Amino acid sequence: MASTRCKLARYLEDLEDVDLKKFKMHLEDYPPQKGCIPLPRGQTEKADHVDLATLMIDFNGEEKAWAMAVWIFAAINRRDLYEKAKRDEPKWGSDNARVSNPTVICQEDSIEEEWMGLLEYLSRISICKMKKDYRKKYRKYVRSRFQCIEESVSLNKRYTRLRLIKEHRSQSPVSPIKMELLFDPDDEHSEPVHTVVFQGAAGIGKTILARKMMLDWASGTLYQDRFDYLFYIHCREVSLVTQRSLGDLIMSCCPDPNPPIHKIVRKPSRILFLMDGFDELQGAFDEHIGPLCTDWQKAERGDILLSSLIRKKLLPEASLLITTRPVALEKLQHLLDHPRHVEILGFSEAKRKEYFFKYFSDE
Amino acid sequence: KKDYRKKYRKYVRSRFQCIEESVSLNKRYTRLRLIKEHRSQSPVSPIKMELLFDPDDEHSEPVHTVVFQGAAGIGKTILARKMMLDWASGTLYQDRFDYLFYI
Amino acid sequence: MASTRCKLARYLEDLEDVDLKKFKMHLEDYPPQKGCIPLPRGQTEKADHVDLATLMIDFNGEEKAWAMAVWIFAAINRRDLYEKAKRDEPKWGSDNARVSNPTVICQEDSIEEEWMGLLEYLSRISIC
Amino acid sequence: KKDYRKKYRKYVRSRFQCIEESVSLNKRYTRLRLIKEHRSQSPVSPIKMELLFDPDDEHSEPVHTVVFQGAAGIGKTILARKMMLDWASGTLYQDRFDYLFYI
Ligand SMILES: CC(C)(O)c1coc(S(=O)(=O)NC(=O)Nc2c3c(cc4c2CCC4)CCC3)c1
Ligand SMILES: CC(C)(O)c1coc(S(=O)(=O)NC(=O)Nc2c3c(cc4c2CCC4)CCC3)c1
Ligand SMILES: CC(C)(O)c1coc(S(=O)(=O)NC(=O)Nc2c3c(cc4c2CCC4)CCC3)c1
Ligand SMILES: Nc1ncnc2c1ncn2[C@@H]1O[C@H](COP(=O)(O)OP(=O)(O)O)[C@@H](O)[C@H]1O
Ligand SMILES: Nc1ncnc2c1ncn2[C@@H]1O[C@H](COP(=O)(O)OP(=O)(O)O)[C@@H](O)[C@H]1O
Ligand SMILES: Nc1ncnc2c1ncn2[C@@H]1O[C@H](COP(=O)(O)OP(=O)(O)O)[C@@H](O)[C@H]1O
Repeated sequence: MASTRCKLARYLEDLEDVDLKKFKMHLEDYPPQKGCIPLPRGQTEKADHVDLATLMIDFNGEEKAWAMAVWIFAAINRRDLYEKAKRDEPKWGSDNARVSNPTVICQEDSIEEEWMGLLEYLSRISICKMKKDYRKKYRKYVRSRFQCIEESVSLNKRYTRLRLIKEHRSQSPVSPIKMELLFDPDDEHSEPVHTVVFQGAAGIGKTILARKMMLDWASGTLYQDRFDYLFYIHCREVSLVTQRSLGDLIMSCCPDPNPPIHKIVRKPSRILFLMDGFDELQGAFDEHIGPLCTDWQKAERGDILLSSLIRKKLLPEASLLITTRPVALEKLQHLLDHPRHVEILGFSEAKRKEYFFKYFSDE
Repeated sequence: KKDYRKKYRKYVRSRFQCIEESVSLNKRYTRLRLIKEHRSQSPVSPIKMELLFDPDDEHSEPVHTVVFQGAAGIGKTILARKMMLDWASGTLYQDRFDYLFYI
Repeated sequence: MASTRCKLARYLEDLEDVDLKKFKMHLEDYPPQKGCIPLPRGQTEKADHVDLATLMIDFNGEEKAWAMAVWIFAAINRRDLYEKAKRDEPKWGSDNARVSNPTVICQEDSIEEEWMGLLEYLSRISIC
Repeated sequence: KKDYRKKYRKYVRSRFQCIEESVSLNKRYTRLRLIKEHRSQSPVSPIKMELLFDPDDEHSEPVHTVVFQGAAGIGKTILARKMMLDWASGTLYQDRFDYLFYI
């Protein structure tokens, strides 16, 4: 009963020659954002099976070495060894002494996929690092501000897959791109594109759509999970001469007593601002106002802050979504280039009845 | 996986015993006859418990429907309770199959 | 000037151990220039200086093996080795190899047939 | 494996001592003579403790039966208690063998 190094050596002894060569490449070339360290080519190539297991533990420690072995097994299509290592990770845990009262924890619950997953995050120091603290909080917070009055108590039940004919380039493919990859361009085309705009008549529901679009992705919900953050901002509160910074604008969404904005200032183009209603903007607004803004934290004028944000000169990679009234387009269209115009339409004949299916309680 | 398993198993297991005659069931097993209709247009293959759902070589991998024909009072109601009781502890039954639903 | 392998082996000896590790990594990761095939990781790491020079010649040929070394020396920043490789251009004759049955990439390959006898008669005049 | 081991060992160990003459047994060992009948149709191989069950080169790997012949009062009853007491602590005895059953 020694295992670990010996358990790993046993799987490695099951690799065919071709499999071993590839397993070793992967070790030597291990992808660099796991909290894992690749292994040197000399020692790796030279190592027999038991020595390779020892080398993996010496370089990365037990738990990471095991994770690396599992990933590589999948990668070289040895799914047998992938499933065997996955089922025999806390399998020596069953053959472990109770030691009477648990000094910290019994540790019996490690086979559970959620618990194994927790252990995988736990010792990551990179996946564990602060990723977890940044995620769950933001998600649940953005989620609980749109329900539970004691009519706005159910929203997804009131969905409809509202029409989304996205303006084909104004000088035939369908590509409705309603939710999945709506921001994404066609083949290449424009990878760093960030601006999308929705055109709909007054009262269509473009204000409703943003609340729904938030509510969808505010649980992951197979939405753009490859995108990290979304920022809802309706311009009812936003006004002129406010002289408030983006952080003040940001903290408006979630008033954190300890604003982590220094960590929100991370990975541009990984964060999306959902601006809502240009019509809501009340007051004068020069689309080409003289003074220019580039400072993120400076207390700047409300329209000026938007001016930089709309021009994206501040936060050059930040994505933007702007529900706009068609009549007010010429102001922003002259202001900003390459806008992903999206025409949104109301319910059809049958859909109108289907709305009453959502609404009414009796035939 | 652990939370999905142990619970379902013990639950499906404790609804068929411990009155204070239905207190022992596996003791009342018998390996009841199981001649599975050969295709209606010789191999034995009783397939009583192991791979009873499984076809022959390939044949039909995604097959899902099996039906038992027996006279009224044979014990087909009893068999399901036994077949549940068998696999409700793994018991070297189709452990390569995850869940069973008695109705 | 009979063997380029020996000259390549001497240059491998000149390489520092860190430079040799970089040289092995570069040989394994060699880019596709002049139809040159990169050495497999296991062979490069296990081979000593003499063996690696032989393996470089066996993999592509003496001329390509020397050319790969000159590029690798520049890549590993071994300027003295890179200058020496540019300074010395060995003759492409060949070193001693235990290829009694000749082998070529084509399926037909080569044999110990009449070709050998003809080559021997052509190169062997006085001894016999 | 751990739950099966320690328990069995200490248990088989504490039933042969500590009265308040049978209080020391290994001290009363002696390496008693063990001439194992050569096949009844010269090698020494006393095989007193190590590989006493083990055959010669191959010969009979799955052999299981060994029998001790001794006069009445020799100590064959004592030997089993000692042989248990030896291996009941591993004691570089047949640790490649898992369990022993005294009866
Ligand atoms: C094409 C053009 C210029 O006429 C146009 C495009 O969008 C607008 S708008 O003014 O901003 N939005 C609306 O008018 N919405 C609306 C409509 C009707 C009735 C009602 C509403 C709102 C509640 C009642 C009839 C059709 C449009 C105008
Ligand atoms: C072949 C055909 C059509 O006759 C047939 C096939 O299955 C049935 S059935 O009606 O549904 N089941 C029974 O009849 N079971 C039964 C039988 C006997 C006695 C008793 C019972 C139940 C308790 C007493 C004698 C043989 C059958 C009919
Ligand atoms: C060879 C044959 C047939 O005579 C034989 C082989 O073993 C036995 S036996 O009967 O079962 N065992 C004994 O007799 N033990 C014994 C002996 C002596 C004295 C005493 C004892 C027991 C205490 C006193 C003298 C020699 C033997 C008989
Ligand atoms: N998808 C939808 N399902 C049901 N009702 C909707 C939907 N979209 C909009 N509405 C209706 O529109 C009203 C709000 O419209 P709003 O979002 O303000 O349109 P706009 O933003 O174009 O003015 C709500 O009363 C709601 O009943
Ligand atoms: N394998 C069996 N062993 C003992 N008794 C059985 C067995 N199968 C059925 N029985 C008897 O049959 C009765 C229930 O039969 P049931 O399952 O209702 O048959 P069916 O479902 O064909 O009507 C029970 O009283 C039981 O005693
Ligand atoms: N190895 C030994 N050392 C000391 N005394 C022994 C030994 N073997 C047997 N005896 C003595 O023999 C007696 C028990 O003999 P027993 O094992 O019953 O022989 P058998 O089993 O042949 O009848 C004890 O009183 C003990 O003193």
